[PDB]
Formats: sequence, structure tokens, C-alpha cells
Amino acid sequence: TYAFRVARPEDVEAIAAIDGSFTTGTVFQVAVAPDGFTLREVAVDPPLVKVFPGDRRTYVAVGAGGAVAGFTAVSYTPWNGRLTIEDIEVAPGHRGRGIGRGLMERAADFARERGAGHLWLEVTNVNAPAIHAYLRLGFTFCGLDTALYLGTESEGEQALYMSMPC
Amino acid sequence: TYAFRVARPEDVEAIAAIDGSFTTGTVFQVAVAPDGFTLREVAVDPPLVKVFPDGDRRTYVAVGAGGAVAGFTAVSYTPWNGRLTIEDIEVAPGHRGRGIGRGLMERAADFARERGAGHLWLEVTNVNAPAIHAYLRLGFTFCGLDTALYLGTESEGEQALYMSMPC
Ligand SMILES: CC(C)(COP(=O)(O)OP(=O)(O)OC[C@H]1O[C@@H](n2cnc3c(N)ncnc32)[C@H](O)[C@@H]1OP(=O)(O)O)[C@@H](O)C(=O)NCCC(=O)NCCS
Ligand SMILES: NCC(=O)N[C@@H]1[C@H](O)[C@@H](OC(N)=O)[C@@H](CO)O[C@H]1/N=C1\N[C@@H]2[C@H](O)CNC(=O)[C@H]2N1
Ligand SMILES: NCC(=O)N[C@@H]1[C@H](O)[C@@H](OC(N)=O)[C@@H](CO)O[C@H]1/N=C1\N[C@@H]2[C@H](O)CNC(=O)[C@H]2N1
Repeated sequence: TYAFRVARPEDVEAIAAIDGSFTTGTVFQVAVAPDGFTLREVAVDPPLVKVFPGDRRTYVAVGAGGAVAGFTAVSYTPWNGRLTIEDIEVAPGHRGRGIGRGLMERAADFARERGAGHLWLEVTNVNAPAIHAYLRLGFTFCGLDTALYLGTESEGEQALYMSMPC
Repeated sequence: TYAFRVARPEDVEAIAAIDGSFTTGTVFQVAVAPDGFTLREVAVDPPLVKVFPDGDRRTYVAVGAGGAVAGFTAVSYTPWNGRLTIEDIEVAPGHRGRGIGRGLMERAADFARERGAGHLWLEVTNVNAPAIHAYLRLGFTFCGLDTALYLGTESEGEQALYMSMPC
């Protein structure tokens, strides 16, 4: 059984060690036309390995022994009532136990507390696993930026944008 | 007729007073599918009227023969992805269609090359067909959008379209 709280300074090491790295046999391929964009899930072989290089809050999911099993960092922009999920990670050995949903429910709580109109996140097109998890939690594609990762370690990837009403 | 320079503190009043408002007979309509987005230019009738609500930031001003600010562009460089963002570009009504827009974008391109940018990038509302057509002519293409960006704003019902070009 897992419990939730606001992250504390002593959690910083455990949070950094839940690093987000993953292997995927699928990516969301972006086809650019002059008049629009198509997202299509596509097989890759060999599997792709991805390693990552007041209105803010970080929540931590905690096991019975007090160990951080996941976290979410969120930020509110009053201008458009957007709660951004800046990061959400569940430790690999603690997946499929509802922690992801629980951290997103804490994000939804902060949203309602601030009077947000929608949840929003950025996810790289190669992160098919996270995209599938977000789809199941009720997020849909609201856009993308094919240029965001130009001149970065992630060049060749596209930033996909997902939202849901609060 | 028009010259360009870096904005000075005394220009702030003239820049704020420049009216970016426009009338359009067309909008770029955004169709959302589960698997993508289509942009299609479409007629609106009657015409839509739209009113708008440190070393790596710069504002340029276009100046008429009498020294009056006729247009401006605010730009910002992010070294992380080598992006020069055109944050704002506005030409005063009655100085439009005289090459000021191109001239301000050329100054943006100069700042890009000075900072070693890889691309120019801008946000434009889907209803701003005139600016979109001008950006297409200057060499920009659609690199994305955010259909949720204007939720809870005066612009709700519009979509943010994203355009880029290599430097
Ligand atoms: C982009 C903008 C600044 C251009 O203003 P401008 O000074 O009249 O533009 P220029 O005269 O430099 O023209 C630039 C190019 O775009 C073209 N262009 C401008 N409007 C066009 C239109 N509606 N259809 C087709 N081409 C168009 C020009 O003909 C020119 O191409 P050319 O060199 O082949 O002739 C325009 O958006 C504007 O009038 N500003 C109003 C404010 C605004 O739209 N704000 C931006 C949203 S934040
Ligand atoms: N859920 C967040 C997320 O996906 N993070 C990305 C993630 O860390 C890496 O992306 C891949 N593809 O690995 C990384 C590329 O090296 O880009 C991150 N995205 C960013 N960082 C930018 C700056 O904070 C400011 N301006 C932006 O617009 C932000 N966008
Ligand atoms: N060329 C710039 C531009 O298009 N400006 C828009 C413009 O001023 C209005 O939009 C329409 N459609 O009128 C306005 C809402 O009404 O939103 C602006 N866009 C923004 N402002 C946000 C903040 O700066 C911080 N974070 C963002 O992500 C920015 N996005």
C-alpha cells in the first residue's frame, strides 16, 4: 500500500535516482505535411534506449517502509489556468500498482486548489510507454513542437503535447 | 523611408501604443483527430476582428523619416535548443505593406546569427491568416501547435500555431 505527501529536502536523492530511463519497441512517428501533422505508433528494431540528460509543487509516493516509489513535479500558470505536469515517474519495481494514477490525482488536487481549467504535459514522441499511460489516465494529444529538441541531445525526437480538462 | 535600430527606454511608450489589431476574411481552422491535426484556411463572414489583450533578449524598432516608431520586434534566444523566438512583431496601421515586417524579421535573423541560433520560431493564433501568409512568404513553415494554450484567456476558441525556419 502507497501513501502520498509533499516532497521534503531529504527526498532529493531518492527522486534523482528514479531517473526516467526506459527501453521501447515502439515510437510515435510524426509525419509533417504543409497542412498538418500525423502521429502513428511504429515498431523500432533494435529497441530504442532513452536516457534523460506557491505555484510549484512536488509530490512523492511512499511505500510502507518510507521509501519514495514515485514522484510528480507540477506548476500552475494563472494566465491560462494550466496545471503543467513537469515530470511524473514511478520506480520500475513499483509499476502497475496505481502509483501513477495516485500522483496524477495529487496533480488534479493542486489543479482544483488553484482553480485550473486543464492539466497539460510535454512527452517526447519516443516515450510510447508514458504516452500509453497518459492516454489511459484520460490525456489526449492537444499539439506538438517538431523544432523543440533541435540543437539538444534529443535532436531527431519531437515534443508531443497532451491535455485533459480538470 | 524606414530605418531600424535597437529600442531605447524612451521608445517604450510608442511601442505600447502600436496597435496589432487586424480584420481577416479567412482563418486557419484546426481539425483535432486522435492521431493528428489538420490546418485548412477557411472563409469567415462577416470578417473577424481580432484585438490583442538579458543579453539574450532584444527589441528592434522600425523608425519613419520623422523619427516615429512605425513597428517593433521583441526576440529572445534560448541557448539550450539554439532557438531565436520572435516573441512579438507589430507594424502600426497605416505603415503596413511597406516591407517593415520583412525588415524587422531580418534584424531578428541578424541577432540569431550573432548568438549562433539554429532556428527562428514564433507563436501565431490560428485566426491571424494575414500574419501566417506573411510568415510563409518569409520562409517559415508550421512546426506544431497547442490547441489548449488559450483556454481560460480572452482568446479561448483560438489555437496557438507554431512556425519555424532554419537560420
Ligand atoms: C507579419 C506582419 C508584421 C507583416 O507586416 P508588414 O510590414 O506589412 O509586412 P511586409 O510589408 O514586410 O511584408 C512581408 C512579406 O509578407 C507578405 N505578406 C504580408 N501580408 C500578406 C498576406 N496577407 N498574404 C500574403 N502575403 C502577405 C508581403 O507581401 C511580403 O512578401 P513579399 O516580399 O513577397 O512582397 C503583419 O503580421 C502585420 O501587418 N502586423 C500586424 C500585427 C500582427 O499580426 N501581429 C502578430 C501576432 S503576435
Ligand atoms: N515532461 C518534460 C519533458 O518532456 N522534458 C524534456 C526532457 O527532459 C528532454 O526531452 C527528451 N526528449 O529527452 C529534454 C531535451 O533534452 O527536454 C525537456 N523538455 C523541455 N525542456 C525545456 C526547458 O525546461 C524550458 N523550455 C521548454 O519548453 C522545456 N522543454
Ligand atoms: N506572438 C506571441 C503571441 O502569439 N502572443 C499571444 C497573444 O498575445 C494572445 O493570444 C491571442 N491569440 O491573441 C495571448 C492570449 O490572449 O497569448 C499570447 N501567447 C502567449 N503568451 C504566453 C506567456 O508569454 C507565457 N507563456 C506562453 O506560452 C505564452 N503564449
